[PDB]
Amino acid sequence: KFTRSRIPDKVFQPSPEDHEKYGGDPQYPHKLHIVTRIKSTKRRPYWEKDIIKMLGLEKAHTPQVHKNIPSVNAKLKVVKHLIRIKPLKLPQGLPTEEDMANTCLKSNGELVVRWLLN
Amino acid sequence: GSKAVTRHRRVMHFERQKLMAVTEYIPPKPTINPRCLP
Amino acid sequence: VPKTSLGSPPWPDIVLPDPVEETRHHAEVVGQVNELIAAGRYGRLFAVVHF
Amino acid sequence: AGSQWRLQQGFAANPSGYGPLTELPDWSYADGRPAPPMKG
Amino acid sequence: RNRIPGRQWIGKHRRPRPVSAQAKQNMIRRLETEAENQYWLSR
Amino acid sequence: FREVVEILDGKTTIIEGRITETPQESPNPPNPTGQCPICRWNLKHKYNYEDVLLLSQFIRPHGGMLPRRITGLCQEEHLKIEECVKMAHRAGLLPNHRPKLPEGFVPKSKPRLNRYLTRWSPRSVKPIYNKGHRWNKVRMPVGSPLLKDNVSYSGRPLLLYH
Amino acid sequence: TMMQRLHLFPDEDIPEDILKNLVEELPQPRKVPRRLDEYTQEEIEAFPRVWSPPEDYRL
Amino acid sequence: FKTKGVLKKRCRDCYLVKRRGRWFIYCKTNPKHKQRQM
Amino acid sequence: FKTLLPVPTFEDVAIPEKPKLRFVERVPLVPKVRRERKNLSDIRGPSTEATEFTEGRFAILALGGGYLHWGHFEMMRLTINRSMDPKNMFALWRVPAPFKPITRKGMGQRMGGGKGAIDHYVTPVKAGRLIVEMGGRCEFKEVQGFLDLVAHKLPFPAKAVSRETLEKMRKDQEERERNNQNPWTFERIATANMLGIRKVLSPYDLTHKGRYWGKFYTPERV
RNA sequence: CGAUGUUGGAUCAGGACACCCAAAUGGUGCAACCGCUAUUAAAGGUUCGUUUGUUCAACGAUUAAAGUCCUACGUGAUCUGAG
RNA sequence: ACCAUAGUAGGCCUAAAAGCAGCCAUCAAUUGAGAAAGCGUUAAAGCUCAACAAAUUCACCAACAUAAUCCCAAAAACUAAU
Ligand SMILES: [Mg+2]
Ligand SMILES: [Mg+2]
Ligand SMILES: [Mg+2]
Ligand SMILES: [Mg+2]
Ligand SMILES: [Mg+2]
Ligand SMILES: [Mg+2]
Ligand SMILES: [Mg+2]
Ligand SMILES: [Mg+2]
Ligand SMILES: [Mg+2]
Ligand SMILES: [Mg+2]
Ligand SMILES: [Mg+2]
Ligand SMILES: [Mg+2]
Ligand SMILES: [Mg+2]
Ligand SMILES: [Mg+2]
Ligand SMILES: [Mg+2]
Ligand SMILES: [Mg+2]
Ligand SMILES: [Mg+2]
Ligand SMILES: [Mg+2]
Ligand SMILES: [Mg+2]
Ligand SMILES: [Mg+2]
Ligand SMILES: [Zn+2]
Ligand SMILES: [Zn+2]
Repeated sequence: KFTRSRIPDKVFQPSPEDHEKYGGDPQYPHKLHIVTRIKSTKRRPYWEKDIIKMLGLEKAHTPQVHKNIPSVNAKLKVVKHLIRIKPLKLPQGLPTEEDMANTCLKSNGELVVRWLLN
Repeated sequence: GSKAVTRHRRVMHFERQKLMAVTEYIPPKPTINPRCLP
Repeated sequence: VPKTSLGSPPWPDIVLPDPVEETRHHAEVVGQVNELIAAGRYGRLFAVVHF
Repeated sequence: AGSQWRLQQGFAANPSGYGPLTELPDWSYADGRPAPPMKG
Repeated sequence: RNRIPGRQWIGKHRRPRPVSAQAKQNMIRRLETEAENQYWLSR
Repeated sequence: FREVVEILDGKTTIIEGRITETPQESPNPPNPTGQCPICRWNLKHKYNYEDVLLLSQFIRPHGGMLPRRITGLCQEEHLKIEECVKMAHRAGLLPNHRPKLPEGFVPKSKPRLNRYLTRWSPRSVKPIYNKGHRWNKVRMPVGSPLLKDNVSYSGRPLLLYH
Repeated sequence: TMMQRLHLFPDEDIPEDILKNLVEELPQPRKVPRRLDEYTQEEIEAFPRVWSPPEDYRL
Repeated sequence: FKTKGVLKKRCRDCYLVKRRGRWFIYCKTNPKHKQRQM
Repeated sequence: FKTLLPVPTFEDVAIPEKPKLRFVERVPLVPKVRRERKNLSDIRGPSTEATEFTEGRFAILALGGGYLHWGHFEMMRLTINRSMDPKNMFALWRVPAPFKPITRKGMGQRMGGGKGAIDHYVTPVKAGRLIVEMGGRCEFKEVQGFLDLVAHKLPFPAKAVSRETLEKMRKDQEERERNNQNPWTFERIATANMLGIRKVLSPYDLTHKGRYWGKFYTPERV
């Protein structure tokens, strides 16, 4: 019988070289996930379909911002084979209320606050 | 529908064949052949 | 030096000009084009435009 | 094509993504006054 | 001359269709993407 | 090089050995530390059937191969060079390394068909009348499998069966 | 229709009515390898001798 | 000649030779030992 | 002129009484009246029992799964008895007598109607399980020579191995699996559920690690 | 199952070789003839009668041979109806 | 490739068991040869292996036919391919 797959905790134990390979900070974990649905939910289990629905990834190739908490990390682990996950980068910091209409999201994973100045 | 264990080698699914091909063993190949090496 | 079929790559070697000479040549070419534009010796112009 | 090169350089995988070919106004009045903004 | 008994992709004797280098590269790319995902889902 | 000379003079046979001058190796090899000749001249994964100047260095004047215990090559390169020499001989290279037969050169036969990268012998392969379907196809081998380790500047693998 | 426009000749014996129509000659897709006797002596001498045969051996 | 899938020498005077693309066990003392690999 | 080498001497080996193989019964003394379902788990997967030498120094190692019945038992027994040395060699079984019943139906019977009739009995053997273990004051060349025929005649593929040969092959397998170059491995992918491959794979694949497929075992697949 | 007409024969045969002859060979417990096996080769042939509806089957006379099959165990908008 | 001599027919049963239907011992001569690892005789005889003396490439297993209307895209081992 085909059922849900238990994922052992050993898989999510990062190696020292993984941080250098993927450009991650070994000390401070990132704050927000940018998730993009790559594959389709057809020919996939209904629980995976429901997870992708509750994660707000109905439209493929559209990034979505989520927290870095274990509550959503559990679902991200469940459907990790259908999404690409990147850390949100803020070179210019969090946009204020005066820059909400001038923000943009570059494909490299960073959020620019001042976009197209004049 | 065939049984789990058969005699005809039980030709696998295409995804399983791709997985086997990807996970095939790759021996370590040294840069210089040591036979004719000093 | 031994010369075999696979000893050398099967494509002619490419040599690029020096960066300073390339910059000087580009300056000369752009100056000539600007002079052509100023003199107005162009008859008809076509344009690829995104719209 | 050429999506990987654009991704490495930081541009969108598709040239229509947040590039100047789409963000800028594609037309304007001959007098110079701004054109109405685009729905997209 | 060479017949495939039964249906082409159902019976005990199926088509011997092999795996291609393009498929291998695609699977490797997907595996790398998922490995990066599970790295980011660690901390 | 040693040559055997036979002299017949009045029911008397004289068999003698004569030593001639032989060329020597070039003074400067790129990798003097290599034990093997090819492996020290850095021709490994470089030669092919097209390179006749290297294949002609150690072969008998009648097209025969030379012993490895006398040549000095590693086993893999010896086998590869034997295959390359066979391929060149079948393709028609080394025209001067055939035995001289005054009687046999007058009765000409059908013109020699041009060929290259021939793996098997021309007189031992039966034509494939079935040729196989798409899934099961009897592919035609071209080239020797021992040459699959050669450098590929384009990077594409060499099709050994087509 | 496009096959009727194709002309194939076993040898270099082409009628003049066809020869007068030729515009350009396409390069050969395969480089013809040289034979041993076709190599020049200067190139033969330039190519190094990889191995030194012993004097005692007989060929 | 006997056509077989596996060739083995039945005496010390049998020699194995590759001819016409096949393998042949040839014996001169005992002609009955002639074997041809199929 | 050639250099002499010391010949291995076997002084700590004692030949027990009745070194030849014991006769086995096609049907056990107590037949199984209740018909049993043909479980395939007794063949699928690696062998857990009879995986190590007990008293002998050579063995017949099975690289695949199968069923051994009275014909195979008689063949092995007769061959070993007629090709063994009773004074310097002894043999021992590692598989029990045929006990699992096999049901058969006569020709011309349509599908269904109930279970068939017990025809014969077989013994299930998994891959990696020894069949016959031999010992004595002999070398490895002759025992391998006269056991290769038995291994070939066995249904599943088999080899005539020794303690040294088994250790060598296990060490080579471990070395290959630890120096494998590609970072992607079947065990890692199956455990991590990469690409959602658990849909195509089987729950037993998590333990088989891609080395076992049905009754067939490939030692070269890491 | 708003029809795929069902055995044998008459006529016409197509094809495969896992060959009966005809052809080229090897080994033989092949001295010669009759023989026994093994390889390749399918352009051509593979009989006439009695009994049985018979396919098979048994018998008579021969032949170099009376080969095994597929073809809706070929062929009823060509035929025969004995079962 | 290179050659093969000595106690000796080692001792028992058997018409014969001389390395060889079988059982027990398995010593000892020449630097160098097993009461003999394969052929062979009714029994022998005789022919090979390993032992010295002559050199010393590598040398463990792995190869397997077929059906019927007519085979079945053609083709291509290197110009730079995540
Ligand atoms: Mg099922
Ligand atoms: Mg079908
Ligand atoms: Mg089918
Ligand atoms: Mg077997
Ligand atoms: Mg009907
Ligand atoms: Mg109808
Ligand atoms: Mg109708
Ligand atoms: Mg016909
Ligand atoms: Mg035939
Ligand atoms: Mg005949
Ligand atoms: Mg015919
Ligand atoms: Mg039928
Ligand atoms: Mg009919
Ligand atoms: Mg009819
Ligand atoms: Mg009618
Ligand atoms: Mg009809
Ligand atoms: Mg009637
Ligand atoms: Mg002595
Ligand atoms: Mg000797
Ligand atoms: Mg045959
Ligand atoms: Zn070498
Ligand atoms: Zn012989």
